[PDB]
Amino acid sequence: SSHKTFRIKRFLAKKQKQNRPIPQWIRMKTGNKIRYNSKRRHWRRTKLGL
Amino acid sequence: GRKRPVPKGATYGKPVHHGVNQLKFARSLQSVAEERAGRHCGALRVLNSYWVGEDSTYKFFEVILIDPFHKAIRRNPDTQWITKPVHKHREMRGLTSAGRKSRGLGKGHKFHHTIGGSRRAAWRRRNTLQLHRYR
Amino acid sequence: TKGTSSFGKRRNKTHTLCRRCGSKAYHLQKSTCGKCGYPAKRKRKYNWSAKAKRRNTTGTGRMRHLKIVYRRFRHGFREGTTPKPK
Amino acid sequence: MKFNPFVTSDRSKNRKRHFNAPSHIRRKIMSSPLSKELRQKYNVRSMPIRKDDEVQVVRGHYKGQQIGKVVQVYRKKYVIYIERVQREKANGTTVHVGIHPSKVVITRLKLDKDRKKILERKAKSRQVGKEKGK
Amino acid sequence: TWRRWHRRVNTTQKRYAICSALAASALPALVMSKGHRIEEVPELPLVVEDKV
Amino acid sequence: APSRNGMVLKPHFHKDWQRRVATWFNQPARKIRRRKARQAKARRIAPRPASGPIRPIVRCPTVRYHTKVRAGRGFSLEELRVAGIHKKVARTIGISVDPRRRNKSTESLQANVQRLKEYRSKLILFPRKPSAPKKGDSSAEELKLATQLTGPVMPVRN
Amino acid sequence: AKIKARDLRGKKKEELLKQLDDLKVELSQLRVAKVTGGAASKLSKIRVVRKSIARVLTVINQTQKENLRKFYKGKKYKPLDLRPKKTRAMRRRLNKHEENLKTKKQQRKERLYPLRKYAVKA
RNA sequence: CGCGACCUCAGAUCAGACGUGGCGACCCGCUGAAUUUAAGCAUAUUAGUCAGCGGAGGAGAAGAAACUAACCAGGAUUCCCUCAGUAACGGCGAGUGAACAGGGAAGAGCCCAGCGCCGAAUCCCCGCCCCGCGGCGGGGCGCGGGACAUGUGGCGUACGG
RNA sequence: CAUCUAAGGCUAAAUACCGGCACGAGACCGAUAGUCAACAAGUACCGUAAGGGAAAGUUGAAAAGAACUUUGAAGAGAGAG
RNA sequence: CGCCGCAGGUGCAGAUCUUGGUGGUAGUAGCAAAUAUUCAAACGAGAACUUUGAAGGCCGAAGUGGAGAAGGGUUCCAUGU
RNA sequence: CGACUCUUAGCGGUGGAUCACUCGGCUCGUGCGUCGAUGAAGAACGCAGCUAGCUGCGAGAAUUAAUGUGAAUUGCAGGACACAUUGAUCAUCGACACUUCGAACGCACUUGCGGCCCCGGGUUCCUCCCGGGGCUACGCCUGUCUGAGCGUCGCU
Ligand SMILES: [Mg+2]
Ligand SMILES: [Mg+2]
Ligand SMILES: [Mg+2]
Ligand SMILES: [Mg+2]
Ligand SMILES: [Mg+2]
Ligand SMILES: [Mg+2]
Ligand SMILES: [Mg+2]
Ligand SMILES: [Mg+2]
Ligand SMILES: [Mg+2]
Ligand SMILES: [Mg+2]
Ligand SMILES: [Mg+2]
Ligand SMILES: [Mg+2]
Ligand SMILES: [Mg+2]
Ligand SMILES: [Mg+2]
Ligand SMILES: [Mg+2]
Ligand SMILES: [Mg+2]
Ligand SMILES: [Mg+2]
Ligand SMILES: [Mg+2]
Ligand SMILES: [Mg+2]
Ligand SMILES: [Mg+2]
Ligand SMILES: [Mg+2]
Ligand SMILES: [Mg+2]
Ligand SMILES: [Mg+2]
Ligand SMILES: [Mg+2]
Ligand SMILES: [Mg+2]
Ligand SMILES: [Mg+2]
Ligand SMILES: [Mg+2]
Ligand SMILES: [Mg+2]
Ligand SMILES: [Mg+2]
Ligand SMILES: [Mg+2]
Ligand SMILES: [Mg+2]
Ligand SMILES: [Mg+2]
Ligand SMILES: [Zn+2]
Repeated sequence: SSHKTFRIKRFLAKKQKQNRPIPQWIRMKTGNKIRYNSKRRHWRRTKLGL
Repeated sequence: GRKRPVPKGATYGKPVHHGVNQLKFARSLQSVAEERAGRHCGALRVLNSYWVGEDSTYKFFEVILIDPFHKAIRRNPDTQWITKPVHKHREMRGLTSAGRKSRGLGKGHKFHHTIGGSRRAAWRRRNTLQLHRYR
Repeated sequence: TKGTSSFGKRRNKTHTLCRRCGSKAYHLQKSTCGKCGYPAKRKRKYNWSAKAKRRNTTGTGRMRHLKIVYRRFRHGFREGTTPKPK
Repeated sequence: MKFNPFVTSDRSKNRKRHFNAPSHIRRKIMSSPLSKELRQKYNVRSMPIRKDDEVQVVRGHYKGQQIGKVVQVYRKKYVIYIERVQREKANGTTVHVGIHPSKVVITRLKLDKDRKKILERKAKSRQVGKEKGK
Repeated sequence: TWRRWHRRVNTTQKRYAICSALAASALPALVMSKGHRIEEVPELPLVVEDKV
Repeated sequence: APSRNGMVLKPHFHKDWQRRVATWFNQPARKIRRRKARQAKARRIAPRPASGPIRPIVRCPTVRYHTKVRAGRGFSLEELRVAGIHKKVARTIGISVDPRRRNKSTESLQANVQRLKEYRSKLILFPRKPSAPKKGDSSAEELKLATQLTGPVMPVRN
Repeated sequence: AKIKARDLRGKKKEELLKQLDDLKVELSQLRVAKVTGGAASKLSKIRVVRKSIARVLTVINQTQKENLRKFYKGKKYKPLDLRPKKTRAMRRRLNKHEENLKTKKQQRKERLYPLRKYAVKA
């Protein structure tokens, strides 16, 4: 909602920040083994914990 | 005595465990007094206690407590033992005189239940299957 | 109607985040965490759930202090001393 | 064989130590034999590989007597790069081919204060070892 | 883990097996049938001086 | 269900025995650790007997074992008095003393005080300060004759 | 042109704080260049300046702390951060003096009947 | 009718300390079932076990006899072998069930209260000086405070003193 | 007659150890096995919550990971390497 | 891997068996609740569905309109694919 | 003749069995056997030039110092680095530092609001405003200060 507490807004901030694709130069690292961000989240598909 | 704390006196089970009244605590009231003194004064050590009076509904005891960190206790041997970490909260483990009386400790034919140091010590030794390497 | 219709009416949260243990089990109307029992001084912990115990046991987090204690134990917890300067 | 009870002979453990070795002991692992002339001049046999010393490859596709100067010690990949040991890739550029340091011999050593001290220490320990065993 | 990994053998039987193994080690046919290449060995109960 | 002849067997396996099973795979390690501790202790008490103090001659109690004689906990106070040894000096010179044992006959009493005299004659008492000898022992008698005894001190025989 | 803590330690509080002010100004300019494009030279100088700030602050804090320890040396009560941080349990133990003092009765036992050294012949 | 002594209580963000909470495999104190077995089932069994609560330590607990025995007597506790699937318990059914002696691992003993004697000999805190910082101690001083005769310390504890 | 002296206190060793720190080993398992977890696993995700809980190893010695030409808007192809 | 011994978590068609994969069904059922679309042009490789204009309609102010609370948490807005 | 269908084989798909591998487990054993108001376990939020997770770390934030080592780190860039008017990296780790919750401690929290003592600024010291620093939990022991009582007394 529009009304929210500071703690909720800070929680939503971190989830927003970490919901981004991995860098392209990560794929070039040695012994990478990482294909794509497996922890991506979409607002409509998966709802946050709160 | 200890009334069993079940709602409406219902102890769901076999008739042998239907008892609510006439049940008795396994530790004496003197031990309970020592435990309540020790819990409140958690920074002190219970030493002993004694009876000072009673009426129909109350029993009164006086518990000797020691400050383990006072210098009159720390600098004196023959009383330094109470300051060791192993001796904190004796009254909650039945190590005082009142608490120990309820454990069935003793020497000889009357106290075979506690050969091993305690009732559980005896029970484990008697109920462990010693499977050696060569049988 | 107990099924789909009644699911539309749920919009009021029972639980929120807990300032201790950080789980969404803090019952608002009871003011008590259902996982740690926060307003109680002691952590809620039951031996009938060994799986739940090992989810939040020591070592599952960071051990900012304990990992230094184990390292300091290997030299006897020395303080006030420095290596011999070059 | 091995008698120290505190030293492991487990294959799985040894491979874990080798591939998770920190950099300062990767330097020891990435050692190279010295040439016969240097093995006579100094009383040392092997020496950890160095950035600016000259080697020659003794095994692989790049065997030969050509002396090439090391230009890179890639400790993470357990390889070293040498001057003309390179191949031409598709787009036309040239890239170095990683070569394990155990497959080269150091013909010239990039000498500084630390290198001279290490050579003296290794040689002195060898002299004590042959003195004990004489 | 309590699978009874160990067995106890009688001391008289364990000593018997030692005597049989020693007696068999003196017959060239039995040692050769173990494949031990005793072809130029001067004497099968091969005894060397105490200097060794 | 029984089947033809056999014993009536009563196994005591009705009580979840599997949660209390003592394996003995650490028995060889325990024997090594015990043997190491014995050797270290013997090194600690350098010339003193490794096994420990001298124990008295004691008869076994019941009618099954009274024909047999073994080692007791310590010499009684009556034994020490007639042997002429202080009950607090005995422990310092390696004699174990049992203050709660009393003698009932003069045969056991005299056998034990003769044992004390044998030990007291065999004892090599190092002077407290090795530079200054007061009353302990001659230098010749302790120069090399003082070796650490192994096994029980004068073992009790039947 | 880097900053080494070894040469920082001779300096005084006035110039150490001046050096901290200069480094902080430089870092704020580097953060400006970071958001305004700048260059990789200025972007990579951010870590260099940041470690230099930590180096100066470590020298300042170590100097002040060791001065405080010298000031409270020999005083009965020290601040809690100047006291040893062995372990909570190890700080509750009896100290070396009172772990090693004995009653006059036990002293008399050891005087009269000291443990002897002896050997028994076979 | 105020001033003091004591007693019993109270307040303080008083000076200096201590407790809390975690882990919890092992250890101690409680509390404590039912499934199950008995071919049903209620005593019994499961089991003083699971779950519940409290408290510790590197071990814990126990521990120097209000003991065992009945012998030509042994001699703190703890652990192993054995006693012994025994004595005994039990709808004497299903089932349960130790100890002593013996052989070993280890081995270590002791302290108060009381009764007494000694001019409270005793202890804590605070200052000042010196020797050292390593688990804060020593030494000296203070007609410096307090504790304590409603009993501190030394001798001394059943092995007698 | 024998035996001890309760209602106060301390005490190491031998003993225990599916949690922890650091090691060693194995007639064990070999990616549907072995821990739930060989991998960004108590993770992703599910439930209001208590709690439930996965799947998922392998290019090659070396990226030398296919420059360049050609059809297609590209995915994708044909040559070439 | 054979031979001599040793030791098993040692032999599968079934268990409405466990896990994974794959068929026939089958290019099948279906993509049928709330009246409705049409012309031209642009961009574009490509237009029933995008954009613009022209028509014809519907919601018909208790709206398919304009705003909020709870809930969601960046879905807001530009640019590009 | 074909289509369709069945069988067999070659080739190609789909699928991921088998086999080989193994920085993982499981089991046994050994030595230690160490948390916390000097603020633990746990949680949250932050910190990289390009960094989402894992990992590390705490506004000194993928680390400072010291010591040992002795030329790297690396996916790209940049930049030091006479390696002796001293040093990359890594390891060790004894110095320093360590945000907010949390036993969690001024009161309270799905919010927020005080009080006391100092310091700097607007004031141009007096107390209003802003900022900074230190305190302000409960229980309890010893001592201290201030006390209460038609409690027991003494003098009056
Ligand atoms: Mg939805
Ligand atoms: Mg019953
Ligand atoms: Mg319903
Ligand atoms: Mg509600
Ligand atoms: Mg005394
Ligand atoms: Mg105070
Ligand atoms: Mg606790
Ligand atoms: Mg039944
Ligand atoms: Mg039945
Ligand atoms: Mg039934
Ligand atoms: Mg339980
Ligand atoms: Mg104890
Ligand atoms: Mg005890
Ligand atoms: Mg006694
Ligand atoms: Mg029998
Ligand atoms: Mg029973
Ligand atoms: Mg022995
Ligand atoms: Mg007295
Ligand atoms: Mg496979
Ligand atoms: Mg698996
Ligand atoms: Mg496509
Ligand atoms: Mg099978
Ligand atoms: Mg099948
Ligand atoms: Mg159709
Ligand atoms: Mg249709
Ligand atoms: Mg209309
Ligand atoms: Mg609307
Ligand atoms: Mg939009
Ligand atoms: Mg195929
Ligand atoms: Mg550094
Ligand atoms: Mg509010
Ligand atoms: Mg009055
Ligand atoms: Zn919580």
